[PDB]
Amino acid sequence: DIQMTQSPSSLSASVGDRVTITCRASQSYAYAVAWYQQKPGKAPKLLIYDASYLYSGVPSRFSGSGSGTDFTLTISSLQPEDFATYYCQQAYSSPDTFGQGTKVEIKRTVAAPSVFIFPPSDEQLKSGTASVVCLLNNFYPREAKVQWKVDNALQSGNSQESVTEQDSKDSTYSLSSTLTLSKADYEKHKVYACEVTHQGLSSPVTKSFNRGEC
Amino acid sequence: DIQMTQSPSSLSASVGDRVTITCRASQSYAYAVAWYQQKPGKAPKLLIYDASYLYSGVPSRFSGSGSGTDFTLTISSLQPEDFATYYCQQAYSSPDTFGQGTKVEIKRTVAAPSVFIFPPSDEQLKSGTASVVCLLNNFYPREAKVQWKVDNALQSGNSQESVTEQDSKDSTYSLSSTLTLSKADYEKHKVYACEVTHQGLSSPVTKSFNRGEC
Amino acid sequence: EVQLVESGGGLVQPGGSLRLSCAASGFAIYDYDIHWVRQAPGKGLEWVADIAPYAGATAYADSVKGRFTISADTSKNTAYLQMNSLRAEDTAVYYCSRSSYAYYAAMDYWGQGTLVTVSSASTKGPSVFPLAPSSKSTSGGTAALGCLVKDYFPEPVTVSWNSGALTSGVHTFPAVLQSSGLYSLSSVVTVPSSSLGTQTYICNVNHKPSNTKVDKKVEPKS
Amino acid sequence: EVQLVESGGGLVQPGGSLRLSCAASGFAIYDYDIHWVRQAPGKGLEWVADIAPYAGATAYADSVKGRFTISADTSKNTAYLQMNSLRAEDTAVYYCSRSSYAYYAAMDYWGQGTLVTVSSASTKGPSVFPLAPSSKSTSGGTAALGCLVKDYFPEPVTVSWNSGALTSGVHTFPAVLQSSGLYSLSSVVTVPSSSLGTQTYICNVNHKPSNTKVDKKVEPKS
Amino acid sequence: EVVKFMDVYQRSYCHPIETLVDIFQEYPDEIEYIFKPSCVPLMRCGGCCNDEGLECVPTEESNITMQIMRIKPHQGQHIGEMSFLQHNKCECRPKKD
Amino acid sequence: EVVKFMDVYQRSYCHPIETLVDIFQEYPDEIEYIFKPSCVPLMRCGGCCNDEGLECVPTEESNITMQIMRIKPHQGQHIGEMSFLQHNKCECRPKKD
Repeated sequence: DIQMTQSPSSLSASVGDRVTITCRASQSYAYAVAWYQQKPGKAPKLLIYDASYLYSGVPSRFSGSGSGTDFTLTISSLQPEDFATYYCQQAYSSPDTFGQGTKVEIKRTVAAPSVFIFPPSDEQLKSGTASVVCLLNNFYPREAKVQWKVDNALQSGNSQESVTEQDSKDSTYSLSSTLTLSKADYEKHKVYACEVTHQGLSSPVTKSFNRGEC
Repeated sequence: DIQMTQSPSSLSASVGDRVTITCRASQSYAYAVAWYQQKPGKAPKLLIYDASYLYSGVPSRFSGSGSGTDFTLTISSLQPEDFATYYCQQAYSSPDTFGQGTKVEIKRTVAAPSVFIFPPSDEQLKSGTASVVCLLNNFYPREAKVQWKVDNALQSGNSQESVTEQDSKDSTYSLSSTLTLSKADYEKHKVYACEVTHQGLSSPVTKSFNRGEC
Repeated sequence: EVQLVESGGGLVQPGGSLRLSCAASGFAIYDYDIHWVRQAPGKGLEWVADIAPYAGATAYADSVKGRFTISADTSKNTAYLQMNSLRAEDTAVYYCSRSSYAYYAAMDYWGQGTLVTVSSASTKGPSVFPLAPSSKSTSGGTAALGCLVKDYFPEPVTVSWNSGALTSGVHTFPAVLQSSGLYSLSSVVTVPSSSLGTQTYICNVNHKPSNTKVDKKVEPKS
Repeated sequence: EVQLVESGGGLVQPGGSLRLSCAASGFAIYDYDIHWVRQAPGKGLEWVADIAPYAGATAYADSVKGRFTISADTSKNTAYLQMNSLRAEDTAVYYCSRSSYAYYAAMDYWGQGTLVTVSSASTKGPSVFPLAPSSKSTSGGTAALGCLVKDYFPEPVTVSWNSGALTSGVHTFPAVLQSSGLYSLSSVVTVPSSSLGTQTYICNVNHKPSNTKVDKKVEPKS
Repeated sequence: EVVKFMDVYQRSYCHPIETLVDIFQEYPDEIEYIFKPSCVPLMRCGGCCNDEGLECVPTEESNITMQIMRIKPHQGQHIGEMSFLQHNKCECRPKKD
Repeated sequence: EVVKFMDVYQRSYCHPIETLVDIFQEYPDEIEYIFKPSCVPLMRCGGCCNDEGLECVPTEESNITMQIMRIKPHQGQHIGEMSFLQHNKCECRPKKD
């Protein structure tokens, strides 16, 4: 591999900050550095090439330095839509070259998750499993404890989280917790609760329901 | 023939004159003109090359002009030993090139021939021909009438001239007239005379002898 | 306008083969250098191969040569990545690119990408379940509802709401791998709570691998 | 010191052949361009041929090609002009030369020359006859005597006096062609007239073609 | 192993020889372009005339056409054809005036 | 008849090519001389690297000897032997500093 060393691997910065990702090339002259922006589950979009030049229609807030082997993508006024993984690429002799990457994210004013619980649908019980969904909608930052309690009895390893990728306009997250169990097992308890803890939420919040109210 | 046009074909000039032979080359640029000096019955001696340059040991009185196609060998102060045939040669592409030539000769203060006659030797008569030699020694210029008269009877076409080539120190000539006849014919006359006429000799001179005094 | 459009990704038993295709339009692939660059789940970019028709010149990343052969057909203005002898670690989103000397070797148009997934596991079709809005879905004047897409394979699955007319407030969750080796996700949407009863809400799920197209309506309860 | 020394000229029935030789010394003929340039009686110079060993490159004047072949042997440092198919108008003094780039194509060393003469006429040896000093040879205090060289062929003939010791006042006449087709000349010398009787006078004639060497003494008469 | 004189002379004398010309030369105000390759192999007049007053120059010529990549930096690129001058016969003419 | 791109590129890329060098270059203060021929055929590094930041230069070399006529105007002349530098292998290295 014609090496390229990208740093930092990931970073945060409040809106309007001077963010600067950097890269470190192999042992050749070779000014053929490009930078790409990869939004989640989506094709890389070219930004800058030969280290300084700027692909068409790319915003004025991106620039780059070609100074020995030390290259720098530089976002003057970071924006709420600039959340992505930026990859660099020294491409003069070959393409076998791609920086490790940098997940940029926005830092912002503390958001509180609103919590919602969903007892399992009637028909899912008709087939004999029972999934109970929790939903911490639109919060920040990513970190948050959801704990399941069935009749105050903590569960473990029958649940499963998934986390929305940062919102490109308002920079919040969302997370689903999903408790899953046999229909039989669902019948032998009453209280199903979901216990959300969050940094910007002083009092560990609980949303719950009795089977089957209502 | 890659032409070269030498002029004059022959010329005279008193000692110390500014003599200048000239030549006219073919249709090419080509500065490879040489000049040679040929003394009688003798190898050509190189004088000047590339038109101006001057072979080693050649006297300062020779020079040459390379001016378009018009070249000029030039003898500042002509000398009594400069009698010869000078040939030019344009030699850039090939040697098939040699000027027609120029017999230079000295012009000088009128010299008078001294006349001598030689009756035939005894032994030449012993074999039965009879040659009678006349000798106009050291004169100028070349032109001169020798007339044979045997008992005042002009002869013709049994005589024969030969002329010394100009003398390289004193610029004179010499000429032998040679009357030739049968021994029989030699006996039947008495007076054998030789009648020298010359420009610098007011009175047509006669040298003679009676056979066989003495 | 230039675009690259790839197709052919899917599910393949290990040791089998697929043929990825990169249809170009708005420029000759002949004149340019066309690449395949892949991305395994959650990891970064790995160049795989490239073709430059004008030069007749191809290349292969060490980990892939011998098995894959990149190729082009410039009458159809399409490139191709035939992969054989496929492996678990080959599993990725295959992306195709365009490199040129104009943009100083940089890769300036990429396709949307197909997903190649190399597993012995069976194609399964998901099950769609309404996540009904209750009073336990309510916070102020807003009320969250959704759709649980349960137990499927391979990826991926499309979820839209009211056939595309509802985009705002929708969060479609990144799929998760359950113990079983099967994916599952929910798409939830936050709405005004005055509209429950006046305005119907249908989630449009689509899992093309298993010919599963589902249009489930989500209403409140008794 | 450089010199060129030619040899081999002589008498040849028309349609026969000779081999002229140009021995060089004091420089390699290899490194230079060696020429043959001829001169018919009383006329000017006509280049005949040339060889440049280093280049392996020869040339021939139009009037001569096909019959003559110039050649060189650089171990013997000698050049050669083999002439065949010889003609009356070939008759001349053959001269050999040296041309170089140093002296801008100019011909800077020539040999003394041999005489080639192409005739059907017989070699004849001359007859030497004293031209005795008489009172009709006298003018003031000087007195002319000589030697008549009569009827010979081909050319040439050498005349010296007292074996070389007497050079001053000597005029050796240019030969003449008599009706017969035979040459003839006299060498005469002018001397003090006090010396007749004290100082012997011998003319040394030499006509190498006819093995004729003559040393005739010239004395006065009765 | 020694190259013999006449062989050197014959090989170095003014004649058409495969030469590698820059394309910027052969195409004058095409600076809105970069070429790949940046140069091309053309037969062209070469060697010397063994003389300071003589230059080697073309008397016969002939056009050859070539597949060249005409890059136009920051817009795009395409393979086009591009004819160049080729010397078929040479001659040692006299230096210009 | 059209030269195909890869064929042009292959033929014009930095490699050793028969070139005709002046001898005054290869032999520096020999102005007390004129040469015949005045130039000689040497293999030498040529063509381009398809780039402005790259030059074509010799990495391997090898001496060849040649029969040359060393004229010394107005004195004399002789054939002597004269070695010249010959490029056996080429490489596109980075422009000097």
